[PDB]
Amino acid sequence: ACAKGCELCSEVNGCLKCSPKLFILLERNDIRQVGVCLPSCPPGYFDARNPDMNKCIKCKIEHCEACFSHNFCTKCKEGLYLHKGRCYPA
Amino acid sequence: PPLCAAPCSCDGDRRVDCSGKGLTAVPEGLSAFTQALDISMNNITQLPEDAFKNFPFLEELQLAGNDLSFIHPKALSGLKELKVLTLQNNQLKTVPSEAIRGLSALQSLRLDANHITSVPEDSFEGLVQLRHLWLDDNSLTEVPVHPLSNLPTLQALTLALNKISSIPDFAFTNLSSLVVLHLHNNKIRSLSQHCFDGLDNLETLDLNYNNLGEFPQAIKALPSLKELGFHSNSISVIPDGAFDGNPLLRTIHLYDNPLSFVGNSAFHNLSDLHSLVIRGASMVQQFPNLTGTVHLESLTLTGTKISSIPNNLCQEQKMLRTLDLSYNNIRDLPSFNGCHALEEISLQRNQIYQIKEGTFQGLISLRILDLSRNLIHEIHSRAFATLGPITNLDVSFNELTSFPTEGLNGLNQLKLVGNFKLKEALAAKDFVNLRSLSVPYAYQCCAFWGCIHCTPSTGHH
Ligand SMILES: *[C@@H]1O[C@H](CO)[C@@H](O[C@@H]2O[C@H](CO)[C@@H](O)[C@H](O)[C@H]2NC(C)=O)[C@H](O)[C@H]1NC(C)=O
Ligand SMILES: *[C@@H]1O[C@H](CO)[C@@H](O)[C@H](O)[C@H]1NC(C)=O
Repeated sequence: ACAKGCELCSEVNGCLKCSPKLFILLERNDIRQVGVCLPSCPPGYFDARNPDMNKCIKCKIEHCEACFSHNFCTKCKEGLYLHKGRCYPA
Repeated sequence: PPLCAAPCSCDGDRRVDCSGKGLTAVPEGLSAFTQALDISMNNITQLPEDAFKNFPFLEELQLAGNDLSFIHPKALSGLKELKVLTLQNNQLKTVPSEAIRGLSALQSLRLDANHITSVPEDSFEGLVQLRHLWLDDNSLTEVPVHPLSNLPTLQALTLALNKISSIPDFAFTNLSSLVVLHLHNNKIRSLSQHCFDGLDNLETLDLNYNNLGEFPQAIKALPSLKELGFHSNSISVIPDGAFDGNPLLRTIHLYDNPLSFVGNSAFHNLSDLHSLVIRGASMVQQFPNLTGTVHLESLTLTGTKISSIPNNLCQEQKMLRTLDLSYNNIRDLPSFNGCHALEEISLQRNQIYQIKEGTFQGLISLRILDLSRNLIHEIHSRAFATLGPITNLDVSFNELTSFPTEGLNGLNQLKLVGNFKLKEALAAKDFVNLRSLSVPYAYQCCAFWGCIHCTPSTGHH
């Protein structure tokens, strides 16, 4: 019995493949990764419409809270200075 | 949990979450002090006039996923503090230019995934603060040039996943602040000489998945470019001068092109380039000129007619960690002394016939060295003496009759299969760290058996 929006699941790894219109996000706060399906990705991630499937890709920008893409930040952590998509101690 | 008008939840701190509740209208009974309102994933198909009349102080408005097909020209009236407006995954069909006209505080506008086929000429007027615009995953057939001229503050723009097929001169000329531009997954077959003029601040240009058949001269107008993608296109030549406009380029994605030729100086004068990986450029005859491009971490040139490596490769490259020059026509080898950071060297499938003592002297970080599928008949006895943590050595399918041991006792992996005239068997003592060995004949495993995976199997090669 798969969650809504999930085509294929496993008992332990959550969703393995989402409906093509949805985005898959991997959570691992954990013992392992657990796949979940979303219409749009939460902050800290960006919606990536990749050729293999729609994915929620994590923002890995130093000091960033939300991003537009892998190298452009839309919101810095509180108290940081946002300059041209990057976050700076200033 | 703070007491909140049903079916919404409030967090204190003026945020209201009313998403996924089946609403068909903006919720009521909420404080006018509300700063953020999430009403995504509902069933609001229409926004009427003054729909947000009791939300004058909203800074964030989320409308994604509502199948919204109509926004009244005055629905967003009074939202003078709105910074973020999300309308993705709706049914908008055309940019709601009239309705968003007064959002003078707006910084982020998401209009992706809305079956948008046309954007009116007046769109985005009044958006004097806009920083980020998403118009991806729609059905635009061209760049919306006049609408984008209204956005000199714009920093991030995606026109990806649309049906744009050509871009005219000066299409983005007013976007002076633009830092990142996504054009990937369109059908772009034509960029004119000056289509990017004015984007003097642009750092990232994504042109992946289009139908470019020639390298775009237009990027010469991008002095700030740091990252460039044109993978999965139809480009066959990267010519001399291709990046003369972009001295700051750190990253170039050029793979999945029918790339068959590159100009000898196409990659010179790129002091910040960290990787150059070109495979299959079958018409290249000479090793690229890399002067001024000496901070490559990785160099890969594969499938070419190159037969010679310049002596200065290792005197100039400062941080070269991996070198792959496999599948060329290389015969002689220069010295690799100087390449002190060099960890992986691939020279498979060339015409190397000998390894001299000096060939590999300076390599104190060398872990992996692949010399298989050459014509090596002689390796100097002290060829590996002055090595560091050499872990993996492949000299299979060559023409060895003997094989040196000095400096190789730290090997985990040794491949010697395919040297049909290689008669000597190895002593286990010279290789106490060996875990994986291939040899040309079964009797050469007897040390490592009773007569660590030692195998004489050709592997069918
Ligand atoms: C989502 O869409 C359908 C199709 O219109 C909705 O129909 C609405 O029905 C409710 C209750 O009768 C009305 O209040 C709406 O005004 C209707 N739409 C219109 C524009 O007439 C349906 O109710 C919605 N489903 C959910 C999940 O609530
Ligand atoms: C933007 O720049 C071009 C070229 O300088 C100019 O002709 C045009 O009027 C400008 N547009 C706006 C709205 O500033």
